[PDB]
This record gives sequence, C-alpha cells and structure tokens, in this order.
Amino acid sequence: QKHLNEKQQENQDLLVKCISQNLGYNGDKPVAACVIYKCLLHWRSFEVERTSVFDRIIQTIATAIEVPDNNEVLAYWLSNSATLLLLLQRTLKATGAASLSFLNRQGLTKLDDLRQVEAKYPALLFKQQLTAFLEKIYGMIRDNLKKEISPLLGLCIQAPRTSRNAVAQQALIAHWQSIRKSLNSYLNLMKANNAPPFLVRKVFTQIFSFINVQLFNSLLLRRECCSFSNGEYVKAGLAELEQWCIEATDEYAGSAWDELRHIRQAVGFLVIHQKPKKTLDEITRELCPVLSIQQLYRISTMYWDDKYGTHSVSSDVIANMRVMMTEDSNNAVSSSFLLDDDSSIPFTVEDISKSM
Repeated sequence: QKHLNEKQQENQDLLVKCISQNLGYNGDKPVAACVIYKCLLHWRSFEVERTSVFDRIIQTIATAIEVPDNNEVLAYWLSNSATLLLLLQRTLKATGAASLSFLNRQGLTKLDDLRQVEAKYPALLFKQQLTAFLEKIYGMIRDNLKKEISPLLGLCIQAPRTSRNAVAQQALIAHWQSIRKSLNSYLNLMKANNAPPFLVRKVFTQIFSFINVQLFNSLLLRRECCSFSNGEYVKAGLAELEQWCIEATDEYAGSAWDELRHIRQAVGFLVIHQKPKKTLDEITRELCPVLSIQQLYRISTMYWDDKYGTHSVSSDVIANMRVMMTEDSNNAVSSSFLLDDDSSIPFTVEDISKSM
C-alpha cells in the first residue's frame, strides 16, 4: 500500500526543518551538507526514479538566501553547497544520456569512505541544480561586496573634485581604509563559515579586477584624475590594498594584487620624474608593459600638474604613439582602451573537488 508516500513526506519534512536551522560546523566541515548527504545515502534517494527530496533541499536553500542582508546565510550556504557538491561529484555515477535518529550512531561530519552509486535522473538534475545555486550564491557574495565598495571608490575618484590642507587629503586617504575594512569583513565572514580557501581566492581576485577597472578607467575618462597629485593619492591607496593582500595571505588573496597591474603601472607613470627625458621604449616595456598604446596616449595627452608643474612625455614620443594607433587602425585591430571586470564564474565543480 502507499503508506510509503506519507513516511517519505514525513522524512523530507524532518530534513527541511533540520537544514532550516543553523547546524553550524564540526571540526572545519559544514554539518547540513553532511546531514543531507547521509539521509540521501540512508534512504538510497540517489537510486530512486522519482522523489521530492532534492526539490525540497533546493527550495530550502533558495528561500534562505533570497532575504534582505543575506551575507551570513550566503556564506553559510556557499560552504555547505561546496562540500555537498564535492561529495556528489565523488559519488554519483552518470546514467542514461550522459554516457531521523539513525544519525546518532556516529559523528555527523565523520562519513563512511565514499562509495560510487549509479545515480537516477532526479539525483543527476539535483547535482546540476545545486551547481547552479553554488554559482548564484558565489555571484551574490561577490556582487554584494562590489555594491559595498562601489561608493567608496566613487569617493576615491572624486578626490580631485573634493580638493576644490594635509587634514582634507588624509580624510580622503580614509576611504582606502574603509575599503580595506569591507574586504576584511567578507574575508572573516567566509573564514567563520570555513569557506574553501580556493573559492575565497576567486571572489577577491574578481573583486580586485573590479577595483583595477574603476580606478584605471577614471584615469582615461576624467581629466582631473590624470594628474601628478592624483597619482600620489592613488599610490597611497594601492599601499593599503597591498597590505590587505599580505595580511590575508596568498591562501585567501590569491593573485588579487596582480589584478591591479594596470592601475599600478598607470599610477607608476603619473608619479615618474622627468617624463620629457623618457623614450617611448622605456615607457612601454620598463614602466607600463601591460598598458596599450591607445591607453598611454590618452594618459600622456590628458596629463596636467598644478602642484609641481611637471610636463608630460616629449612631443616626439606622442608623435610615435599617434602613428602606432593609425597602424593598428589600418589593420582593423581592436586595441584595449577602457577595462572590463571579471563577472564570469571562474570555477567548475571538478576544480573545487580537485583542491581540498
């Protein structure tokens, strides 16, 4: 008789209520992912041809993250989704086209050495749906951080206009420190939720990409930002962000510092002494090897200085830049001018599993 459909709904209703609560962590392992996995392994839910269990897990995570100020619940479900997908990745064998007081017997995060099960269609859809939610959650954490440091960069770029004394300049240096605090908040929130360092390395690398774009684009498009004094101010800012990368360490920072290679080199140009004495070859290969000719030309021709009264690169250097741009223009070769950030998903479930 169909008294199994009532016991199965009761069991699913139970799991939903457990994973709706904060189950926190045991050792450095997310508990909800381990509780979910074991129930599905116990019930053999990976081997059933039809079931609601997977849908209800997805609905629970979906209902949890889609609330206002979702940073804590997002960091939580990032760490859990990553661990659950890692287990699913090493468990579910592909089939078809692609070719609650039983948990008291042992520790929740201590799991019997993973054994492969030939997953049925509900289970293969779940891995795909859970993958999509990891990417969505990752995206929301990153984009939430972008939205928080966007207004601070907004004030960093307005520093020339804000300076219509040393106190006023130091008040604008504080904005770089405000960004460093926001970076550390999200770092500590993901460390508290034992987010796999690999995934955290991606977030900050993609965020420093965003910073590099916002600052470098303002040099190209804002005359007032293309000055010696603004070169000094930004160089001060880069020292704050470099310090954050050292404190965070390469384990959590990744190559976030190397994502600023454009703005670093551009600022390196703006502050260099005796620009008129420099050759085009020095500028393009010793100072700004990552910058395009079209970028250098804009910076070189828009450069001004009402502080030290220093001049730009020589007219002979600006002449050699203009010919190179018509050379490239004649070949219909699209050259880099404005930068764009990395808003892509920079990982696959295999990459996540390959590490840790």
